[PDB]
Amino acid sequence: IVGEALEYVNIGLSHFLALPLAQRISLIIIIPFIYNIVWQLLYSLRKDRPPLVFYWIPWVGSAVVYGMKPYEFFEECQKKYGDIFSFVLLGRVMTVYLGPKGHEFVFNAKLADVSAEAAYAHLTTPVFGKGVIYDCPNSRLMEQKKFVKGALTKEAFKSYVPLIAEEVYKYFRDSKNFRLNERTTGTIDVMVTQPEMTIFTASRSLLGKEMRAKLDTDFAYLYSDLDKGFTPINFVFPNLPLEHYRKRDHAQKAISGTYMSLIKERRKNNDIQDRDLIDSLMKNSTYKDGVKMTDQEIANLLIGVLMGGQHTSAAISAWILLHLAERPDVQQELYEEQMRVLDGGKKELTYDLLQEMPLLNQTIKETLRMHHPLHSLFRKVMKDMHVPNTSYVIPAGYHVLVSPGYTHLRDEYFPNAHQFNIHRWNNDSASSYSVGEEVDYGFGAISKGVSSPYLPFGGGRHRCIGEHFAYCQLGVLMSIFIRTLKWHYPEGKTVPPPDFTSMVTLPTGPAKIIWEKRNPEQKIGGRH
Ligand code: HEM
Repeated sequence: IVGEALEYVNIGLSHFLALPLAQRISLIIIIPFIYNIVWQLLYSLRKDRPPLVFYWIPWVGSAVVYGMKPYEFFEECQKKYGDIFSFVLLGRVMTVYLGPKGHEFVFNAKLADVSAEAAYAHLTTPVFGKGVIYDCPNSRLMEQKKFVKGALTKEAFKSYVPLIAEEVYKYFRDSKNFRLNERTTGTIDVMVTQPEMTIFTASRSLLGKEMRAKLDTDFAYLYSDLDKGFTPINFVFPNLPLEHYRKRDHAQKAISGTYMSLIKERRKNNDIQDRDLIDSLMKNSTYKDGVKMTDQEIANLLIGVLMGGQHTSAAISAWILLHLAERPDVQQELYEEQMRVLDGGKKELTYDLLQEMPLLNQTIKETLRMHHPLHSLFRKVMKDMHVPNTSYVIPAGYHVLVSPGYTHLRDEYFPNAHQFNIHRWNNDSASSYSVGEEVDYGFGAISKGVSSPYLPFGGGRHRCIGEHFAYCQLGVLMSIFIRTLKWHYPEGKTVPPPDFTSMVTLPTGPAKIIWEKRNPEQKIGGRH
């Protein structure tokens, strides 16, 4: 008789359902908890899986320690498990592959194996709009990047430089944070000034004068509203009926409506030049199967592009100011380079002269090493992946995480990695360089290997295309800061630690510096 056991199964299930409610809820908690611990122990027996970081709370996983201190998390995990390990994160299993072989595994993964859009779309599509970036197939994305790269040529940068410079000078002249014609010293929060300087400079050069003019009005607040939908909370809860979710949606419609108004206006008057990225996309937005981008998709793409440059660049110029505030030796060395390359300030800044300022560009390069703004990049695994030279298979449904910014801070590859030293890039001041062979995924030839330990712009098919614009924007900005101001910390303040909980690895605020005019009597012209 084992039927008698089957009877007591049914009886036991019957008594379960009749349990007092305090015992039921108590069982609703402890049973997943116990089963979770039981499941991790069994999982650790598989030799075709990377080790899984142990965790107590089901579903939540290591979310708290990963979210607050991801590089300390990766360091402890690397010590216990080596370079490949998994961890549970708010319902998803993330497989991390640290170091240059990790860069190869994730950035050069076959298009069939992994998907960036399946990882990112739920966050970006409500902010940018439909049909662009991650709300479309990869081949569309490749061509959208090709279209945008067409306003990111050397000739475009040659004309952007005086525009960016003018925006910087107007901001020194007009912003409450400076007012250089009335004040010779002052205190600023770089997390206030740098997001504003970034949007002004990128709008004026990428979007044009009209969109720049609209930033002088209350329209400028729509970018802040749009910004607030770009939070890690939208990573797990992409649609909650709360108020900031609808200010995001409203801002996306109002901003893209403004871009579309300008677009349809320029087509109506045949006023399509080579001024800005709007002109460029109006003349160059037809895919290779004949389909043209709609005016809505062009506007959504312009949002994406500005947004992709907004927080990365603002973060980096904040960190450059913060590192230089305790390094008056570096400020003095950069000042001397400015005086030699620009003939005591007599020469006007041009894109070509920016290329003759190695120490300035090394400063950007070194800030991008220490403060990579995206600590983790993600893909969702679409087919089972064997990791080379191991027995591991990463099953479809997992995510892979790569973190070049973690490698940037490893002493093995950058001696004394937590020291800020622009001279470690002596003789190698280029934003990056294909160290050999190349490959074209649709938006131009880029490095084929991605094993460099230094990868601030990623690699492979999802590689950044804003790198030269970022260097051009940061280079003009810092050139002018250095020629105009010295700055330092208030007594007892130093370089703040990064805040890893936001989209980018921002300084913990308020990160304040004190500035003073190098030439207290110098006046910025124009009208205000
Ligand atoms: C300091 C400045 C910047 C840094 C450090 C940076 C970093 C990155 C990284 C690491 C990626 C790859 C993401 C991944 O592989 O998952 C990326 C992609 C991208 N970024 Fe940048 N970026 C910067 C500035 C910009 C600017 C100024 C723009 C636009 C003008 C831009 C637009 C893009 C675009 C279009 C992509 C392609 C995304 C894809 O193909 O999936 N970025 N960026």
